[PDB]
Amino acid sequence: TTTLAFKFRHGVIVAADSRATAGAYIASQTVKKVIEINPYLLGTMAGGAADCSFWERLLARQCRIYELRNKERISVAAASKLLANMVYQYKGMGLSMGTMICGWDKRGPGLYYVDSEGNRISGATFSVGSGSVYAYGVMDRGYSYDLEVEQAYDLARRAIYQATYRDAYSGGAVNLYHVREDGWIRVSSDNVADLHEKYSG
Amino acid sequence: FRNQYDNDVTVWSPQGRIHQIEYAMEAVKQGSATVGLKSKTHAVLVALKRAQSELAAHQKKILHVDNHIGISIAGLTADARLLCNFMRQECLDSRFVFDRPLPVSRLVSLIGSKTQIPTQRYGRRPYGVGLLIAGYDDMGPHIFQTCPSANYFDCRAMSIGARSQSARTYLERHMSEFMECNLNELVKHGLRALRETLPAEQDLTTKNVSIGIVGKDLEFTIYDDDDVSPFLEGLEERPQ
Amino acid sequence: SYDRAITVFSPDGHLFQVEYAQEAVKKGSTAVGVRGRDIVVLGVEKKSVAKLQDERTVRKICALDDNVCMAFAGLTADARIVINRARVECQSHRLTVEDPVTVEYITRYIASLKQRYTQSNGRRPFGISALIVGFDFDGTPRLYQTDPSGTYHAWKANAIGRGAKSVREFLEKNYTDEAIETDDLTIKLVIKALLEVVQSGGKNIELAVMRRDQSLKILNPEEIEKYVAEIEKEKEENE
Amino acid sequence: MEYLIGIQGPDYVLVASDRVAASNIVQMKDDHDKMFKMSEKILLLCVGEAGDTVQFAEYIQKNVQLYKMRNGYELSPTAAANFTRRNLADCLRSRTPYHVNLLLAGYDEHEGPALYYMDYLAALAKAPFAAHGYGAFLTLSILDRYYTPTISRERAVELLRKCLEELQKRFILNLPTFSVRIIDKNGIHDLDNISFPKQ
Amino acid sequence: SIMSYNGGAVMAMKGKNCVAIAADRRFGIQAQMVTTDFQKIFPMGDRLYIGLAGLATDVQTVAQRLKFRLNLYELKEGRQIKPYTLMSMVANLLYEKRFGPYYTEPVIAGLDPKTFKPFICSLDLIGCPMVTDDFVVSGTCAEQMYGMCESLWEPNMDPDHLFETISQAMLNAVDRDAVSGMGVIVHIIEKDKITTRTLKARMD
Amino acid sequence: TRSEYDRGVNTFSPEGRLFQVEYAIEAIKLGSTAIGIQTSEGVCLAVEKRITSPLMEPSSIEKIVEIDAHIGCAMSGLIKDAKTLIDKARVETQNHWFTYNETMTVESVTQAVSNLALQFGEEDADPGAMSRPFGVALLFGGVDEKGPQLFHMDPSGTFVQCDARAIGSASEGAQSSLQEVYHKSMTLKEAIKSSLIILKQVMEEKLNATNIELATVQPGQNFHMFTKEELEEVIKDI
Amino acid sequence: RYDSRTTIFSPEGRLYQVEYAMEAIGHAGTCLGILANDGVLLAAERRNIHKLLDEVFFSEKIYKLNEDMACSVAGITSDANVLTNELRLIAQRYLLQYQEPIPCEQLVTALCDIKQAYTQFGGKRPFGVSLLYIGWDKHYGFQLYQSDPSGNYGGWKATCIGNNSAAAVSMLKQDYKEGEMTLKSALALAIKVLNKTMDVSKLSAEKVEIATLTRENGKTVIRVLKQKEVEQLIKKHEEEEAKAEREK
Amino acid sequence: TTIAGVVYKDGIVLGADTRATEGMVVADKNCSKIHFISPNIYCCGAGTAADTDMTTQLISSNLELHSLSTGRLPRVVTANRMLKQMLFRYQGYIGAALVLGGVDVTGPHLYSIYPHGSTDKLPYVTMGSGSLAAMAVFEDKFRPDMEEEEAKNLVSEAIAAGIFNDLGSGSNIDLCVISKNKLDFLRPYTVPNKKGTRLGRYRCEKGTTAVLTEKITPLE
Amino acid sequence: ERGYSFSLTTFSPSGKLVQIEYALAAVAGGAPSVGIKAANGVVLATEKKQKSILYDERSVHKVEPITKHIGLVYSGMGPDYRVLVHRARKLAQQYYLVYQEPIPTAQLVQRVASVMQEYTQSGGVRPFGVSLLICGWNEGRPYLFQSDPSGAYFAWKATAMGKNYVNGKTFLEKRYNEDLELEDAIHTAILTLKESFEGQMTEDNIEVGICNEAGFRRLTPTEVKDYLAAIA
Repeated sequence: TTTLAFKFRHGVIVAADSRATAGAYIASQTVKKVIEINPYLLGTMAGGAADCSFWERLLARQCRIYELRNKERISVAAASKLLANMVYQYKGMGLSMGTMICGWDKRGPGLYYVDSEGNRISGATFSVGSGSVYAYGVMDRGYSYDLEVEQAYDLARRAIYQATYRDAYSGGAVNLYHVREDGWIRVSSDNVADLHEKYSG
Repeated sequence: FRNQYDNDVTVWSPQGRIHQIEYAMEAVKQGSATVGLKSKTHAVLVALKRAQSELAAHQKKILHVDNHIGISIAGLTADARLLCNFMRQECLDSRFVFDRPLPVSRLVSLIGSKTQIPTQRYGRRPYGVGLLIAGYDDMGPHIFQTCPSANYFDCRAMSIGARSQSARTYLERHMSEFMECNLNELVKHGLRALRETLPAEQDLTTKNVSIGIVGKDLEFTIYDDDDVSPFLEGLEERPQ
Repeated sequence: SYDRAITVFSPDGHLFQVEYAQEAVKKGSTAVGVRGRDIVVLGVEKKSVAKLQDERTVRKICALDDNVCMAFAGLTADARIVINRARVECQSHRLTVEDPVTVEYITRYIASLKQRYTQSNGRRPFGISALIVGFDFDGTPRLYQTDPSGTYHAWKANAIGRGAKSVREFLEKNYTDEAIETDDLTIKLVIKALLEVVQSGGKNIELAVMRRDQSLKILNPEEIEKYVAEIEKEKEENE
Repeated sequence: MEYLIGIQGPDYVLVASDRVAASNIVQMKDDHDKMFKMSEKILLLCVGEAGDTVQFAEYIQKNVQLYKMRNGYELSPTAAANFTRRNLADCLRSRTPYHVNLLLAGYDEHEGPALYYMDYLAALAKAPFAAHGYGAFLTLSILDRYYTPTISRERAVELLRKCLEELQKRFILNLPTFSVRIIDKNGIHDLDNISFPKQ
Repeated sequence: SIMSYNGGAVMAMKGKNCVAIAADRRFGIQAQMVTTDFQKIFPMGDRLYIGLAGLATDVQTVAQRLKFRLNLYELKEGRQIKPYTLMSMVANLLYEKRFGPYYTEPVIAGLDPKTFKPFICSLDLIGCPMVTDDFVVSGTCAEQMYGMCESLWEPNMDPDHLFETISQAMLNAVDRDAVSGMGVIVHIIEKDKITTRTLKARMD
Repeated sequence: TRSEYDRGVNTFSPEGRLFQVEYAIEAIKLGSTAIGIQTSEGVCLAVEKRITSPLMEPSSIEKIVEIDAHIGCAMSGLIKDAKTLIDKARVETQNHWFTYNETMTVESVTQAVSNLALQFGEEDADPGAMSRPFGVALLFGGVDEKGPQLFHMDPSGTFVQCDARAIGSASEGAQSSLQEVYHKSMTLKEAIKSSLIILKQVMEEKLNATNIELATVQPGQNFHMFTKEELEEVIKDI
Repeated sequence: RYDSRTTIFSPEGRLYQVEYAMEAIGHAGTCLGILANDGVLLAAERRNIHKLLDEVFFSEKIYKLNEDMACSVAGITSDANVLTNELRLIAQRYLLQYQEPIPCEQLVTALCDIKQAYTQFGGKRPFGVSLLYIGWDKHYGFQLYQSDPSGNYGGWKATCIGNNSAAAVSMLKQDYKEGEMTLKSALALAIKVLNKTMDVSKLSAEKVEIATLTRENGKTVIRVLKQKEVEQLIKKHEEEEAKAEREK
Repeated sequence: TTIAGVVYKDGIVLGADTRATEGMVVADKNCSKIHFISPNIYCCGAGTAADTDMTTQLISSNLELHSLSTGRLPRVVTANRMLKQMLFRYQGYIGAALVLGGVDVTGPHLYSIYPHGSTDKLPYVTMGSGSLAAMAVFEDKFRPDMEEEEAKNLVSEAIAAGIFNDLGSGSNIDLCVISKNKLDFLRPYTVPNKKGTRLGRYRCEKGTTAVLTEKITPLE
Repeated sequence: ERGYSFSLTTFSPSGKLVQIEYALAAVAGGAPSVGIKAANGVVLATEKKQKSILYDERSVHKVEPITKHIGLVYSGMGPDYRVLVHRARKLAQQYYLVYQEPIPTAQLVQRVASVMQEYTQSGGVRPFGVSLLICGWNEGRPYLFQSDPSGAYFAWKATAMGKNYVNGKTFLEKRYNEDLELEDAIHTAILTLKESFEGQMTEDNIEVGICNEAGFRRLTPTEVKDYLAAIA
């Protein structure tokens, strides 16, 4: 897998490939990595695919309960901490997880990275998966906090294609989302080959 | 008060009765009537649906537990519902472990065992629901009536509930055809039974009746106002 | 009859033990809390210590978290127990979600605790009513009353304990939008409501003010004489 | 690994830490905070196995604030140190041990400043100095040969600067920036970091 | 090698109507050196002191639960704990976790509260009680101190002679090992005074 | 001598009645009037506030709540009893959206809530549960695969599909009026107008914005509670 | 009526069983303590010494809990012993967990929580024992707290509990000069209070049980007045009364 | 470690060593291995010393309770039955090799429980690491139905062969004699090897050790 | 007052638990027993008189030892006394196992008091209808204690409970002196048994146990007969 999500003045994007493999043979190339758990909060994908789907669906249930009980939308920090604790008691007997908690709430657009190992870390630039380093290189070469929406989109597509191109365990389709005060939006989904044609020249 | 012997199920009367059990028995006499008939290869459960107000739906009295076995309740909603979930769980457990349908006699035996514990032990109130059990197994149709005294009977027919003695005496008049009747004949006999239960001013309308039929090849299927329509089209007129 | 059983409905549909526990609050002491634009205030009648009681340990007003406070009316042991449980739950909530506990959450927890203590025999209901105050993350002033019946409600300015009806009517007649324009106006309202029932003034009153995350300091007994000088001054000013 | 330099002055403790968060290949966050505010007069530094570090630190943090709020006064730093030591020791032999090293440093009005050390087994230790991580072996020699029992604040920042630049020269990976704090009669305060040009 | 994970060195001694207990001051992990203020000797009374050897944190835990249970006993009885009860008590505290053993080998020393007869005792990791009329050591330096206290001790040894003998024994024994060393604390306790000292040995 | 059977729920009257359950039923009449009506275009829920003091925060008093965006609720009885009931209902709806990842039908919602109900006399209360019958009557309305659906729940655990049901202090009179004021082809707007008419005829005080909470659920939109301006709009016509 | 199990509420709101547990302390022996400038003491009455009690004890009404904690008991003997043992357990659990002697307020609140839990729920009779804890802590120096079978508590500088407690405390507050008594004047005041509250023309030192808590040389020492010491104190107060009456 | 047991014409004689070793270094030279259980029964332990100690006190307390409840002197079958039941309860996790011998109303008895938890009644039996030499003597010089003093020197030379054929046993000998009218707890029975005389004083006089700091705390 | 003399968890409005007082009244109706603490030891005795000499007097013993130096006698119910003996033995032996030292009698009395007051904690279990007399010697001091059904425990130079306990107590306080010797203590105890024995004590009609520096031992019938003859 390969997921990139970097924060800027305008918001946060997220990156996702679609290649699912069981060792060598590619199990599927139509995998939706980032999960649409909540209309204003986004969850990512890494590690065990079913582990991620189950844990994110549990978190979705939990935030729906929270927004229906407290009658207020759950903080992104609260959701990330809830994920961290609910997977922590499972630490040590076979869990495989890495995930970014991304969304915009009253304390500005938030982003935290949770994992089976135990880090629940915030920060601007988040890249996990097989091609995490490849995405990190291009993003840190191109990260500026002042990326305007159209140029942020362009550099987002550039970095995400660089990531899905430089890796060998990645491929299929691309998933891209953007977060704003009214929630998240599905921006685009450009395949490896069409985007290869676009970025070859 | 000489009736200090009816405050819990675990005390006997001086004359050797458990008055709490008798009150539970009389409790199902409050619910609406329900009569069942069984043919050579088909068993019918027909009940009189009741509604809290005419602006709301009628209370369901025929419950489906498994494709081959069906139940009809008359009494407390809570106890009957709990018995229904217990029935469904046991029927599924039988299908899972033995891959064969739960026998009607065996199902009713486990029902008696389950409902005897409240009668014997302090704690849970006695299950005050009159259950009419109609299913199909190797020797054909069965009609089992589980009285809230934790007792059950193999009956050709039974009407349990309010003014059920009228249907009882109707069936007492009309044994001689039950065994050899087909679907329509037994259905009309049951409908005449309920009509005997029902007073003059009321009649068996579409919303008023609920019919459940099981058989050798036909699963326990419950009919409603539109579904009971073909069966009541063959119904005659009330001999008034 | 139907009164000596916590979980037995009366023929007229009342859980009389619950209402008796509720009435037990009316034998406590007056505690009135008002929420302002940027402040929330807690006015409680203080029992005049005869000659030897240490006022440091007679705490009527206690803060559950750095963002919530509460005053109680009822039996002090029950109040202490609920205070310990509710602050433990605030800390555990911060363990689970890492953010400061909102007033709604802690009030809901207190109500649920009291309720689970009043739904079974062998468990006497918590015969205390507590006024929950505090600011949320976005600093919205919220005040909640919890009832020994296990319910909660949002009150802009409520009073509990003995004479709570008189203070309630006083607040009804005097609570205005401009009465909470400044911190001093809210203070004037709360001391006025207090002296409605505790007319002696001076001592026998304790005050606490929470501004926008100041980690409230209870008003110390130097400016209660100053604030009551201000109150008496305004009082001879309009009359 | 991540660094924790705490040095005890005559009436203060200067505690230092890095700000780097990495997951086994690269630094995800460049402004990590591995130091937790126990109370107004005590702070905790816990390192070692990640993930365990953060939840254990907040659990202890909320325990100590529960104490200071249920009693109206905060623990003495020695009492807090013994509390954390007891907690981690009790969870040690359990089926879910906490293999996290730790540091603890604070002040008390009654006696004075204090600083405490915890391994991933958590044995206590009070010293005018403390260090954690793989760089501790590197700068322990500086910690000894460059220390007097009368460290002054400006010389304290100079000495932590010396240790910091020896880490920058010697330690394998990169430590860009560092959090250092003063604890004294007035409580906790945050100081600045260091950077080094390479052009 | 669990003993080598932190190490240590303790020794107990008695003389004529007085007792002397000595312990190492080093604290350090199995390879690296950290501090020198570790407390292996603990006061179980005005004239009762217990020396502990084992894992550092295991040592501290057993010391603290011992102090808790000992204050419980002292409050229950109101009397000073007579050291044989202390030795049986520590043996039980170690043994009650036989299937979860604390890899800690402690030691105690003291005097009889009534006749002022000194008494020392030795305990094993899983809690085998043992008492000697001469001496007892525990830690990583067991062989050397054992041998040279066999070659050095004499019975009926005077208090000043007792202090000199314990000092020389502990210093020349700790000169023969590395993981335990760099400062040793010596506690001599007599029925009249309690002189708490720390002999000047090598800092190496 | 009834007195020997009202004490406790596990007693049977000589007439076979559950006197504790009947007392719980009558305890519904202590609550405020709630009226729900079912129309082809949806369901609307109207309730009385019964505000004790003008200083009250009207948001606190909850007569209608949301179990899920597709379903609505109405309450009459104890506040805490209904609070536990509604929390369990929301937990159950998320349980279904977890297990089957679908929106669970209102009849099954009342099924599960009634499963939590009628459990007072059940031995599974050993961990801790109701030793006494739940004391709130529930009004469930919403839209599912069978279109708009409204169900009324009885503290005994019984549920019935009702086109128009009224619970609370004036359940008898409001039901009697709804009996003749209801038609099957009633539009949502005229249904809500009729509902406020019944409330006006029934409620103890005048109808103002702070006397009524209003709710609507339609197949098009999600659960919408009428705001102050929407309440004013719907009440100015009447 | 509403005199059944403690988990009941009178229609007026009163907890009658707790009320009876309150008034039951009036049947217990009289014990008091007062707070001096640089000392604190506990004075208690030995109500039952008939002729043949071995007095194989360190103190009967006064029970020590910790190197810093001591209390006096007033209630049923069984509940007294249970409360003392739980006090020891809680104090030493706090010491083991925190490596510091437990603050007096914290231990008092722990006991009060246990006592409340014994009347809050469970259908168990509340501990009919009222305690007078005496102790020192670095947070507030010398402190004295008066427990309560109801589960409440209070910080007091003068408090008597037992039989004839109302008159004793009334005269005690009548004759208390806060902030200006040493140990000697506090002892004299306690002896006078005992004189006025006991049913004896001349109280014997045997009937009197005094323990004093004082912090000195960095350590807090709890000592019960020895028979020689208590007899000297009572004889001094006796000749002082003689001086007062001859001057009168 | 050596434990031995014989039955003589009238009662039981027990022989135990005194050397306790941890690892390959001896811990103590005069440990007591003859364990008090009853004023009419006695046991000898081997293996894990702490386990032997704790199991012996546990069985002795339980058997004392049994005897006090009965009022009669406890019997050997009772003691060994509880001992073997509790030993088998742990299923060899305790390394405790114990030999049990005593006198009851039925006569002298002597049982031997291996650490795993099996027992057998034997007129003569030994266990331990030095069990080889002791049992070799047991077949070489032992005679049944054999008098008290000749029982004494028989057991003494058996344990002497044990100590002089094994490293893990010696420096003292202690014997326990059981009879219907006699209990002789010989401890030590006879020391086999006293430590050699020291030829050179190492001259540990005053002033030989320097100190850092002084601190004086008076008491009493 | 009657509505409160039915449970052990309800306080009477004026006083305290009435079931405890009724258990005490059951105690006062039991077999008389007298314990006396001498300077060098302690002695406790009781009357074993029962009709139908068919009864085997040796079959049961009212005086039993708890350990090598602790003995006890009771007054009241028999089976409750046996149960108390069992619990006391278990507790004392637990203390021995934990501490490997003979249990001090003060701690034994405290623990047995706790265990009997445990039966008084909640309803559904009646308090023991038995009061205990504990004799013990330790630290060069003979200890004599009384344990109550209420769980109260106190010391006694010399006391007597059971039937006609007031007269026995008056006799003891008119006889006992602090410098009493062991043999004279036994003489006083047998005389106290006598003054209300009602029927000419025999060697087996009474049962007396003695404790001293040499532990506790129940006196054999021969020594009892010798002492009875000496007193005559």
